[PDB]
Amino acid sequence: GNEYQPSNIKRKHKHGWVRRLRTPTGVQVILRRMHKGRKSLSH
Amino acid sequence: MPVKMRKSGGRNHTGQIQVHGIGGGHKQRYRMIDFLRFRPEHESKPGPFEEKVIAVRYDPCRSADIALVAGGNRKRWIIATENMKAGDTVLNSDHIGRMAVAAREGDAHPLGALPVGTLINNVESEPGRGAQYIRAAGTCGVLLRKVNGTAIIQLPSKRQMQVLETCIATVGRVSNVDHNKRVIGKAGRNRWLGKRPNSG
Amino acid sequence: XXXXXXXXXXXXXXPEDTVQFRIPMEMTRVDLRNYLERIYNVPVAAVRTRVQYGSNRRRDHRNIRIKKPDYKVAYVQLALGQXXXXX
RNA sequence: UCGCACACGCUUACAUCAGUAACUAAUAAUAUACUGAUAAUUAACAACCAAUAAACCAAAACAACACUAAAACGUUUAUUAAUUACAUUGUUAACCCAACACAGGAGUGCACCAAGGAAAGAUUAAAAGAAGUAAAAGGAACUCGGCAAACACAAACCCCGCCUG
RNA sequence: GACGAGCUACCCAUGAGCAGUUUAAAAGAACCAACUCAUCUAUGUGGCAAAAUAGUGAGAAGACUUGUAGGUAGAGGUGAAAA
Repeated sequence: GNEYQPSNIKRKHKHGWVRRLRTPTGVQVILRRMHKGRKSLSH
Repeated sequence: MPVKMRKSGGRNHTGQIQVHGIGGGHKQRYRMIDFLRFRPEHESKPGPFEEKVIAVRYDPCRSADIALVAGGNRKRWIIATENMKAGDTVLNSDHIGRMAVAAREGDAHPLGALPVGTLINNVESEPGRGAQYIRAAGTCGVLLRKVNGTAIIQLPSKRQMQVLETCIATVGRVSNVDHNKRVIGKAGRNRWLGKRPNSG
Repeated sequence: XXXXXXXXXXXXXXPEDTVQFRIPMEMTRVDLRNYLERIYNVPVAAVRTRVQYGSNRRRDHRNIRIKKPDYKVAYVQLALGQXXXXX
């Protein structure tokens, strides 16, 4: 079949911006993303 | 009185498994049981407490059946002793005396005011901490002797121990003595009790 | 500038006391009613609003997917005795 | 023949008009799945809302009852307090996950038809291959083994594991 | 140093699903559709498909299946235990 089973709630909760803010490492992720000049910090 | 119990299933607050093979069983409603028995205080008076046994019921959290107790001004649940009958009067007194009066198997008395040699259960460890001993069905303790301000109790594990005199205990034996004679017959019942197969 | 009227566009036929409009997305029905009553001096019996999501189109030059601005449309029911006809 | 509705989702695919040298659907026909421009229905539908403090025992199986595994959702009383709570979003657009317009994939309610799809390029009747049908007489003579396969399942005897998994 | 339990393994919370027939009381036994599995054979072998299709076979009220909301990760987790 496949390893992918799309869900919006799980994606927005887990990979969301607020989740990135709740942890320092996530802040570092957003940090390196903005350092790389990503147009989107979240998919 | 009935409370909803939260099954951990071997999961702590961290989420790690500290105990293997626990889960997949039916749910449970925890029934409030009084292990204290030393507290007439809710009636706002030092006087004794009289009780009446309405019915005997099964409990999810223990193999021992639970007895419904009503004083008529209150309703509490206890652990049913062997030979317990419906409509029996249960006397509870924290008073200390040298009279040494024999009581019914449903009553509760301190180790000091209680005669030596009588089979007992629901024995407390430390005063006010509730009974930590012999809450299982079919078992019971026995008072060996009295030394100083303490009383020597022989536990069902045959170990000789010393329990404080001020600790209240219920006389008699716990009911459901045939619980150990129950044959499971299949792994399914074990899965119903919440016991998962252990390959460890 | 926030609102405009559309008549001959909608395929639905409601010539009697029903007018179609394009509105802003943030504007509630009540404020639309009050605005249409005070500014244009006409009675409004009812307002029914819905949001139309904007279509998307790509761009081959920069190779970039784009989307047209989102819209919101409204349908107003005026007082009895009026007929809306426009081309 | 097997599919219509509710979703989680999927971000104008869709409806109309116009144009298809070219690309796009392995081609044509054309187009629900191409370009360009222009249409995209509501609600009594689905999301979004009172704070607390007290009372009560005797599970669910169309269940007086019984059994076991000892029981999803439930109600009542009192106090405080709320306004336009005539509102806000979304549906109804077309379907989607596996690099593909991919015989593979999944949740819920009820039909099996008055719903829906046509093996939608054409010839040749070679060998050979795949699926399927039939056969004289013998009836396992095949083969590592009745594999396979049409017909059927009557009887025999062992090893291991109790068994339902 | 971090990212991973939307696959899968286990578990927590909250829901849903599992015709019919013989039967002495029996959610009790056996057979058999859905659903959950993949016994044998054949086909497929830059495929319809980087796990398939056809016939056949197992479970199918149970240690069952499944939706949604969660938990456990590499000096480990999980594992009716096969490295």
